[PDB]
Amino acid sequence: CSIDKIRFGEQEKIEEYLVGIAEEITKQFSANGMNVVFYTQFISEAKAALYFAKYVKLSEEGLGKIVKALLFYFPERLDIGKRYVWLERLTKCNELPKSIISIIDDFLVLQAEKHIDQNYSEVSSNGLYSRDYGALIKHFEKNFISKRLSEITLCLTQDKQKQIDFLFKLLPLLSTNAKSHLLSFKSVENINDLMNGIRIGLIDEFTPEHEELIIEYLETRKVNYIVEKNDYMSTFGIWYFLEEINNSKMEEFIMDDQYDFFVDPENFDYKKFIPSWLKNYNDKLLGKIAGNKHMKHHVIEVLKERVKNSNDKRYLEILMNYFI
Amino acid sequence: YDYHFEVNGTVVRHKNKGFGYMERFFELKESCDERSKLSKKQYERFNALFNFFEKNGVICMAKDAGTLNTSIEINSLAYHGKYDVMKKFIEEQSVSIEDDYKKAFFLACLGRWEESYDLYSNIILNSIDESNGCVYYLSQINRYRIYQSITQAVTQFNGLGLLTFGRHYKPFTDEFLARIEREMTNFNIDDLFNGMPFEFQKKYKILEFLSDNQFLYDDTVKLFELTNKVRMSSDIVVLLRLYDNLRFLYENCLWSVSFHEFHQYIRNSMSLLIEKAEYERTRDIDELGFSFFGKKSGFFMEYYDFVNISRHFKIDDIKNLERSCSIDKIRFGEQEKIEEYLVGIAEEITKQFSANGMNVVFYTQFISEAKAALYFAKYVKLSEEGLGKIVKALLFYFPERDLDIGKRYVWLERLTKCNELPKSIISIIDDFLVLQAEKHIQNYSEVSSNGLYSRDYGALIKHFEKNFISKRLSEITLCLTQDKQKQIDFLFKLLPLLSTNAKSHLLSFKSVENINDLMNGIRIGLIDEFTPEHEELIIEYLETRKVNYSNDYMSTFGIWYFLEEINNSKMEEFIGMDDQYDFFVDPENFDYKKFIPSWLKNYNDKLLGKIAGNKMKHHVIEVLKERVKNSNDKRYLEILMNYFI
Amino acid sequence: ATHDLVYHSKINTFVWDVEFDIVLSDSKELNKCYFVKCFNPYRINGKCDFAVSSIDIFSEGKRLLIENEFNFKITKAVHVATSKDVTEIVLHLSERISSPFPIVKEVVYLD
Repeated sequence: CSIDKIRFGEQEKIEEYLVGIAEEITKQFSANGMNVVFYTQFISEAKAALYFAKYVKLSEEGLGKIVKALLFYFPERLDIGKRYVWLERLTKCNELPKSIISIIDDFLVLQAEKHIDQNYSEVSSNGLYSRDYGALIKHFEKNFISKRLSEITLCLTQDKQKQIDFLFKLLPLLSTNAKSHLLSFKSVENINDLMNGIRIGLIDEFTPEHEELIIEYLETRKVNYIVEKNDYMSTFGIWYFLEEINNSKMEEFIMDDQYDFFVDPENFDYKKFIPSWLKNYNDKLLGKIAGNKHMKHHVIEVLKERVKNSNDKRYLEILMNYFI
Repeated sequence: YDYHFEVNGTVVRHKNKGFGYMERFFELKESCDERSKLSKKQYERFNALFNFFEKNGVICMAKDAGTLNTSIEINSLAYHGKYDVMKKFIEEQSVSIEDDYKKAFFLACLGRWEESYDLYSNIILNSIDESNGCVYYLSQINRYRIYQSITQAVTQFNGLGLLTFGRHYKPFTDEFLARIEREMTNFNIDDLFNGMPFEFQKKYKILEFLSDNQFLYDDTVKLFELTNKVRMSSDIVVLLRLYDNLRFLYENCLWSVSFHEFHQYIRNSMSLLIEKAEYERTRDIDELGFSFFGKKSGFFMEYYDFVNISRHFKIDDIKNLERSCSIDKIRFGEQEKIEEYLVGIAEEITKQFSANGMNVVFYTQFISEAKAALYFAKYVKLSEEGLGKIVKALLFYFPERDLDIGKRYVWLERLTKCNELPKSIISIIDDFLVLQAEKHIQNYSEVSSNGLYSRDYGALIKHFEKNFISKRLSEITLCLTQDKQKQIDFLFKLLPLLSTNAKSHLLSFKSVENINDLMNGIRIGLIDEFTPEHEELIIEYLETRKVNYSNDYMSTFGIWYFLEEINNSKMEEFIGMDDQYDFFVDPENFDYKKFIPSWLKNYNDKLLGKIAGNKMKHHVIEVLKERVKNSNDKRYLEILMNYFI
Repeated sequence: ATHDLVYHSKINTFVWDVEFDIVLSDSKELNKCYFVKCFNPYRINGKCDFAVSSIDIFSEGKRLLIENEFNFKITKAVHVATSKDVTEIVLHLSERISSPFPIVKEVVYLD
């Protein structure tokens, strides 16, 4: 269905209920007392309420309390990615005011402080990490610089690699002096640094050395996994299809079903195409796919079958907006 | 509660705090030397226990589970519906009281409720001692249930019946009804179990539920596990429990198998199972691959599933199941047994109609099962002989009051999808058409519900055989004269089947003069060819409307012109009055601001395809796109996806 | 009286259990008759392609043979439930829709 178009009534009572839920969550996980039996029943209801709260309009103080409870006192066993998904859902109807941005900055500062011991690594099931949080802030305020994080940036040496990587992931939130100091310790070597740079915006245009990095990574993957008898390959195929890269060598690396489907569309076996991929593409990529001629008359058939059989409303919207 | 007996034949320990006797029994069963450390009496008792446990399908413990595959097998003649066999068995003299019990159940299943009640009373009188109290208890229960069913039949046969069924049709006499009411003046079944001897209450505790009004709430509530959307399974558990309930109710000859509660339970269980299977298939296709799973649903359908669906489902329920749980991707299992079951159904229908010994009580039960089975037989591949017998029974001997001509045509068309028409079936349909033609010779007219008549049979024959000629119909129309108008009309409806000489002789009895004659003739008869003079008649009508410048006439000729059934330039002289005519005549210059999308809901497959093939295509696509975006209409989306994409 | 009104959007019709006192064109008068529409998109046809719904007219419970269908004199509408006059609602609903027959009694889906 499309629930967001259903009128919601009695917003203040729902806000009071959610505030009570947040206060109970804070009580049960702050004062060193967690009722082990009651937790099993209560956590499911709390998670469902916080998930469903995206359609309700909330005031400033209630939203602040809910965000604080969700970010800080919610048990980890909700990972970071699920927490980000919940927060993004919350922000849709109740566009981020300044206080919630301050709370998010506090959470990011706490996470950065946690990144000292060289055994602490974020474990996100979906794949969304703390870095995305920063992007969310930059999605609502372009001129925001975290004053507290700059202090951590300045007092950093080359010894602690984890802090360097973590602050590199959140580069745009830092000030000019902070960026200048941080760039003196890190380069664009290898693959993860290149991906973080292109995502953040350091590398506006790809350079040949990054092409060599990509080529050698593909060679290693070929000789290590398939020859010897994952999202990186899909991202590289996406980059090539968007004409961002200008090399024909990668065409010889045909394996990843998505890789085959992208670099070699004419000879790709469309029987291996799955429709779920179509839910992970943005507007420009979908338009470019619609512009192609070797891909239209099979994607359109897959979409027709999905509309006829499935109960999902995204496929029909995709078909009507772009391919027709 | 010392053990849990799972539906797959395994036993686990639940609350046994003492000695594990069942484990020791299984150990004795597996070994042979350990079996022999018992006395003769204990040895024969162990043999009897082993036979009973093997008969009831208890295999081993959970730890020692090996190659666990379960298949059901019901050994009752009443379930398979071998009516003649039970009729013969009733006649033979009984030996014991169990044979009398079985005869009473068979009589009840055959609609002879008075005889069954009398036999149950006789069994009650004879069997009161001393260890067979189970027979006495079951006889009491069955007698009460038959009394209830007789009262309800009386209730829905004094009213909502009589001539509306065909005749007053008093099922039973009034003396029998008075005696029935007197004998059960204040009978109470709730205290029936508590009045039995205490040894019966201690031993046969498990039968107590038979004395309750409802006994299937546990399974109906448990059916909720098939609606979970969270990614042995519940499907197997539910199916095996259903088979267990059916086998227990049918093998012990209990009359509760004919009440509404049991039918509703069966319907809910089967519908939910098929819904879950289809949803799982869709999810797997969505995530895993387009065809990696194979697109074949995992719900294998066997003989018993077909029998249950035929017996316990109405037509509307089967229609809902087809709509929501697409069946063409569900493959059926054993086909020979299903074909034999359908052949038996057809033979029973033939016997019931021909012998004129219609049993009004048995008719209501049997006809629904027959209709459901013949409706559901579309997905089963049938051999030539079985198909011929089924078609004969359906077309000729099926009562008219329950299947009019249109529904019969619908059933027949369904039966031809997976089998196609061989020569014998065409001969049978030709014989049926000849019989109908003879019947039309009068104060007679066909009555149909869906609006389909005898013309459609000839249309289907021509669809499957372009070069078929009905010799008997040709002989019938060769002797025809001008006195009997309805026969000429009927033969007109079957015009293409007749021979050329018969056609020429038939044309003499009707000719067209005015535009009404032309439209009527093409409407019901066949004037497929558009002669120039008929065209001139249409031109005269159009000129009359032009100078004169409200139902539909002009759009028909516009569509005919667009389909190239008429070829002339005069049509361009009649542009301006009816917008649909202008759209169908002049598409390039048509003002699409006057176009309304509802027109697209009145065209068939061929016209829509021809429109899609004409370039007009882009404006129609834009209109359909806007209509789909504004209001989520399924018909518009279906048309746009099927024809314009 | 409006509670039992149903709208069928697959053929753009209305299901309402009413009786029509239609007056056929050229002074022919008909008593309380009604209509029945059937929806069949798979019927085998020849040159009469312009159809997915077949409309039958039932008068006094018997099918009326059609010779020239031009009745446009409306009808004194009678709700057979308790004999209500609903003619104005009928005439409004008819002008609101471009379909030939806007109101029927029963629709049969042969899909």
